[PDB]
Amino acid sequence: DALSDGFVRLCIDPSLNFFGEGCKILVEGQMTDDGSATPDAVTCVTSELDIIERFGQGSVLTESLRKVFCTCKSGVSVYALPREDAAAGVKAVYTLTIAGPATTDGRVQLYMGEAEYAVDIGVDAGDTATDIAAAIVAAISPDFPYAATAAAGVITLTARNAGTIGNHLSVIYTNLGSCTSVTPEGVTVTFAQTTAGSVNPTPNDYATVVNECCFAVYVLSSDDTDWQENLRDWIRSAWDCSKPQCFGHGYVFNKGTLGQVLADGDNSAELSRLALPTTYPVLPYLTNAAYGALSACSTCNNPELNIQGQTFGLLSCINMPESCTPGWTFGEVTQLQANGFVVSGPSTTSGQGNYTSPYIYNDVTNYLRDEKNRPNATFRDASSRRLAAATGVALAEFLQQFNGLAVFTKNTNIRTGIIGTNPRLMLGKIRKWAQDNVGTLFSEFDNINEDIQLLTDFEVQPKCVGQPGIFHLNMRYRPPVRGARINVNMAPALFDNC
Amino acid sequence: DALSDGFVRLCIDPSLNFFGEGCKILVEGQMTDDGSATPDAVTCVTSELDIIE
Amino acid sequence: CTVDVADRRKRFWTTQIAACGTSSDDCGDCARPGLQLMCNGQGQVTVSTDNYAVGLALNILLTDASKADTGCGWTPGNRGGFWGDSFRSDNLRSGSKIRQVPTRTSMRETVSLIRAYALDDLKKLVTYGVAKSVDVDLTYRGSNKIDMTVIIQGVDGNESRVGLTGERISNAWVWS
Amino acid sequence: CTVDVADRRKRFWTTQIAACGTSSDDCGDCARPGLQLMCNGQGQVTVSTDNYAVGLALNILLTDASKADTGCGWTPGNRGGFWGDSFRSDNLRSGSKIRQVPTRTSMRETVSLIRAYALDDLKKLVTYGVAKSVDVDLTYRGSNKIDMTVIIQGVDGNESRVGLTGERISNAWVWS
Amino acid sequence: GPCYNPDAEYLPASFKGFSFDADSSDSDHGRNGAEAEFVFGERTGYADLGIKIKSYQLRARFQTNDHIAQTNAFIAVLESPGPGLLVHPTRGTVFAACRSARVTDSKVDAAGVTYVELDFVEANSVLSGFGLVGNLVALALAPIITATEGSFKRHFSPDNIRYYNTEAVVSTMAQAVTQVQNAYLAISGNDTSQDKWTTVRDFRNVLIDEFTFYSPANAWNVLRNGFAILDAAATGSDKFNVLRNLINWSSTHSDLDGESGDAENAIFTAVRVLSAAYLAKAYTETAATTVNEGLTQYDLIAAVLEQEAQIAKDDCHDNEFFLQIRAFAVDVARVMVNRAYNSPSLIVYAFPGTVHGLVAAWEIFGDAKRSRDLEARNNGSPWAVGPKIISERV
Repeated sequence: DALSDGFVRLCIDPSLNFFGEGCKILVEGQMTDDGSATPDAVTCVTSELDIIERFGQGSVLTESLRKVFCTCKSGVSVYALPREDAAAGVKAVYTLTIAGPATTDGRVQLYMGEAEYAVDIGVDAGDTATDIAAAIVAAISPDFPYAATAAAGVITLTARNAGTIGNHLSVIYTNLGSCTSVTPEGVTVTFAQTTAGSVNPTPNDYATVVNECCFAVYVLSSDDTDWQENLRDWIRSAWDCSKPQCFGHGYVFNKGTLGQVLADGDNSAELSRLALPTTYPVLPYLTNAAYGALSACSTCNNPELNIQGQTFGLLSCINMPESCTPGWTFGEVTQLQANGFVVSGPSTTSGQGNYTSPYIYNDVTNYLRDEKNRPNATFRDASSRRLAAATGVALAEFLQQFNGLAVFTKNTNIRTGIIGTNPRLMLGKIRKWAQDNVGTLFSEFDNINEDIQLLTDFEVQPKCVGQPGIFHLNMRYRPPVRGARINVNMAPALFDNC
Repeated sequence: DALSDGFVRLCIDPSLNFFGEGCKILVEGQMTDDGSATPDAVTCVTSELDIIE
Repeated sequence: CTVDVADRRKRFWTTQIAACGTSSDDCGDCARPGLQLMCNGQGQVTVSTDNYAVGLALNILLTDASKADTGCGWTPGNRGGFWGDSFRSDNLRSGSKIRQVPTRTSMRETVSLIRAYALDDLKKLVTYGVAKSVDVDLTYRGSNKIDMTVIIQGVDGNESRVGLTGERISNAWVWS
Repeated sequence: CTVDVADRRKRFWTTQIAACGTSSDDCGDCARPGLQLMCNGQGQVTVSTDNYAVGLALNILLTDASKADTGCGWTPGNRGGFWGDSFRSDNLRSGSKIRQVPTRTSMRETVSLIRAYALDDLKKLVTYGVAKSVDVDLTYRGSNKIDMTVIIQGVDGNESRVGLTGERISNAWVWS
Repeated sequence: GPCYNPDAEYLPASFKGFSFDADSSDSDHGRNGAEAEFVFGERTGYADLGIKIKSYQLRARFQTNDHIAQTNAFIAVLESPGPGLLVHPTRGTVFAACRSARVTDSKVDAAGVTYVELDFVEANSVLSGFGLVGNLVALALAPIITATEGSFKRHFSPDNIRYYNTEAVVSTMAQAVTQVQNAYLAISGNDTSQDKWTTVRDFRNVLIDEFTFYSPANAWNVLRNGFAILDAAATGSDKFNVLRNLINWSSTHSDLDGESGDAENAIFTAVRVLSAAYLAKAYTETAATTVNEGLTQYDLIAAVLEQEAQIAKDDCHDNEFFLQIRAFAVDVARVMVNRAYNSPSLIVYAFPGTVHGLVAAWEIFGDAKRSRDLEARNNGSPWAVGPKIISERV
């Protein structure tokens, strides 16, 4: 501006969200045909107001996303990978029969999916079953991933996305067969599951869609174990030794009985399975997305924070009514704790009915054995994985001061004025950096004298095979330890002898 | 990921020995037919997981 | 009734970054903030009311405050500020004074001065009760160029945390 | 009359070590305390009432006290404690805070911290008037293992010693 | 630190415009209160009484070939009348007043340097007078009642209306006074003191007489005093239904024509406006249980007042009463809105899942005995309140 007065000249950046763009989270899932986004191609997603138009209405992805936006408003930038539905997929169809007629006034209340799809209608006396079904179908929220239609008192719910992802709604929470103060007397409900899920997509093309496009958290909104295996292979190949790394981590789930869930696991150290019971009220991918989003959005610059507990691991965007049986029995809870499975439970004990909110125990990965079949707990905590990535990057940025520096091996007597160095001085400097990060990246140590080794290529390769300039840095570390294992030995003493 | 240059090459791997083999021991005993090791042949053991099979 | 919870307080228009678009001048691309007009289905445009805190921060940073008394004085009409400050009851001034830095050598010192001034001004965001933990990270010396990343810590419209050292600020309904 | 020498005061149920049996988990054997049911000749079960002081010590160690106010906050339902403390008259809190140590490196400092917390919490046994010289002997550093033997010094139900420095505990009827 | 630039971190000191170089910088913050030491007691009390006045102490140096002139100029500035603006090197800009300035200046021991030890005090401005803040917690009903008196006596003269209508108009007036009487008799109830016993006799002596309401002065005095006595009989909610009935009684219009209809409408307007004002004063005397409740009460009263203003503006009846009603409406707006939003600062706490009343109270406040307070605002069984709980700020 020429019209200004002073000389200090402000130039505001074109757009905000600078804070993010370092914690990119990729949500992968299916979409309907209403959306205008190209299938099988990652696309940035700015805000929430234009996901229905882009990824189809009521789809799986336009519903996971929604939870990624609900969980944390800002801090991350989300990228969608929409996947077209399968070719020969057949949508699952449940039905819901309503039998009347009504005799007294009241309200009809239902809880399908989560609390955002709930329905609450008014019913007068003398209303017939067909009218009740009509009002219910007219009041079901259109974002519920189930196209609802009415016919002569039978409500047909057809999944919007074909595949097995439609087979995860089997705990509908009605208000019709009890004595709550508001209850149309003479009406009953019946659930069915007429048809069922079908074949699922199996993409296996991550190399092409995202190859050098390093992400932080991959959320998977499907249950096909083979798709989860392809995602795991991708993240593993991203944690490789050959090509420069783009460290990431994936969040999938596994719903079923105890044996089915223990069978769906493996030594996969790159995923964090979420074990969900057979009678879970909420659709599973919703709570999976909430967990993944909280993990991706809270541990941006704090990579040691364990996402677990009623404060740091609370999923505010999930609201369940409590249940008479507590899902996983405590025995199964411990069973899953042991076999590298995440477990979520209700936070408050509110009693039957009485909406609540789930939180996460043991924010751990699905890692329990090493490469040589040696029981380990290095990569068990999902925070240890992020710490390993952060220490890799930190050491890589620290060691840049030796790029192009003159090095003196075989004489180790840098003359007066040279700006060189030698392996012992480099080892001293590196070891000082290491024991300087004690508390932020590493534990105390065990023996720093034989933990950090700096050898030259001239003494690793066989004779007349080494090259000048190449080094070999071997470091063995331990992430910061937490907690203790106190052994109380309480014992009274009636006698006294001062 | 700011590692592109090619000056430093990470190899994050929890299974890496640094101190040579060291202190070779040999355990002699009888086994059952369920094992998959050829009898009467010295082999190397690396962990306590694969010993069962 | 039970469907009560919705603060009946509304938000007026807000100034927004890049509402009027960038202005290339071969040194870079600035923002040119103004008022964003939202269209509708059938005509009927309407001014947007999103991003309240950043709007206040813009109104603070991009408005010259009253200059300090000198020995020579100022032209009757150049002494900055806003006459409307004669009627507010909080006993404070409106605007910022980062454009009034007494420039000097050793641009590190001018950096420190701009830091002091911008932090003093943006403390008014916490003082009015719209943010809680504003802070800047002005770090460069270059030739004259400088980055001045600004963070405006916010809250939500429902107290979801118990046992705080501070207090829900005053105006957590703007969503901060 | 002369019969008098026996207090009509009784003792309610008492939590007991290993009341519900040990729980092996390949790291060791815990205790899993609870309430002990004593049977009779002809049905008629009944809760036990022995080891009152150890019962209070278990009630104190194994219950979370209120967390400290942080700027981060706590979930409304995670801030520990007991609402029943709003009605007691001795102006104290209920529970311990050994599980709220701010973990740090150099496990010697963690040991000292846990010692301070355990001793501050167990002093409530003396403050209530149930023991007189409760003390801990927390001594180890290992990898994470720690041994924390606790001594609860008690009295008898009849003052058999004359000329003491202190003053008989107020609740020496539990036998401490 | 190792690269700490001092003069790029300490502010150059200056007082009242004059700049100088400082050698030290102190402050004397604090918090003053009492200290209770009850006799024979193992207990102690403390009471916070306010803010301890801040004071700054500096040491300025002058080491220059013309330090004498600089020190003389600085002395002349420090002795200027009134407090001025100070730039403390480590506290920035404040408003202080110099309180002492010792000027050490030796010759045969150290010539060339002059030192000044300065002592300033935080001097905040005042507002001459008794610094009397406003009163924006309460309604003043005097101006609206005076304006009502004016607009009533302007349009009511049972000596200047046609003879075949005076008896009707006066009977309407007596009927209005009868309504106020019934209101008082229903609101007092179990008031046994002789003051009722007289007030009832005064109402009857006024109503039985025949020539009392033929004068605007007597009629207006009876009406205002009746409303004042009805006000002073109860407090708050008790006076709601009664007053709301009155608003409905005087929500009618007169069928007479010309001046007679104007007189009767003056009666009705006086009753309705006085009832709206006193119902506002009644609402203000009780605490809002929910923000929507306070705002709904304000909506009711503002609607009544706007209706009355439109009536008093229809064909330029009286412009003046229209303006007066408009002013009283903006006043009742400020007070009722402040009451609904700020009297108790109601917040909506978000609990994970529904919880008991005692647990919710103890976690919010740290005092479970305040559970009774969470029942008047939240609906929901005492064992399951939430999962969103309205309460007061902490």
